[PDB]
Amino acid sequence: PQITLWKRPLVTIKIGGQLKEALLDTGADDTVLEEMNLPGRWKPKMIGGIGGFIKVRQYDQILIEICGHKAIGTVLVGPTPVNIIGRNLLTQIGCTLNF
Amino acid sequence: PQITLWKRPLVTIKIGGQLKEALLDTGADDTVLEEMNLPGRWKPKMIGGIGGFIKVRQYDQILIEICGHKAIGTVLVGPTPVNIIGRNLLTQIGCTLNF
Ligand SMILES: CC[C@H](C)CN(C[C@@H](O)[C@H](Cc1ccccc1)NC(=O)O[C@H]1CO[C@H]2OCC[C@H]21)S(=O)(=O)c1ccc([C@@H](C)O)cc1
Repeated sequence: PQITLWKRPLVTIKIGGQLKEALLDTGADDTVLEEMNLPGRWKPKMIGGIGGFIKVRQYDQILIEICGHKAIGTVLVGPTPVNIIGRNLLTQIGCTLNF
Repeated sequence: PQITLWKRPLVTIKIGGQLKEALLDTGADDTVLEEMNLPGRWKPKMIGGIGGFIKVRQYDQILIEICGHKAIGTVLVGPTPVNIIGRNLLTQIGCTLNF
């Protein structure tokens, strides 16, 4: 698929048995999702952007399906205002920028 | 060009006659550069990111060349963690996501 950028590049993802809308975000190294109560062990982390840092929980080897494309990797969970698919998973679905 | 995402999508930009490095950021509506001197008038603005809101200087109709492609548009200047090129200019250079 080709996604133009006139509007936010939001897509449906599937994670932890839930469907959600998330940004395909080339500016994010890693993936950050809204607060959700996933099972398993996690590690605390702090991640920073415009405005400062938020506290998140780092979960490893999480399965996530992005527009029907399967991926597995680290997902950070916390009080982000938007679900953010970062490069750690975008590479796994073969996503490129083109101009 | 086609840019893969196993590394940060950093490119050279020219703005105000000066070269800088910036991140192509599909998760950003707007283009935000770290503190710099730019000619012309500006307006105070607020913008929100993952960690809260910051005060920026809004420069409108600014010439900026991104990886050899010209844009003219709004550039916000303020305490962003890194220089980001957002959708307002990515659309101008014809950038799409593809997978
Ligand atoms: C430092 C480089 C970037 C700033 C990094 N960010 C990605 C970036 O796309 C964010 C996404 C975003 C965030 C909040 C609300 C909308 C969109 N957009 C953003 O701040 O855009 C500004 C400018 O335009 C406006 O529209 C949207 C907001 C305004 S991040 O989220 O802070 C981030 C930090 C660390 C990690 C670790 C896990 O890797 C992962 C992500």
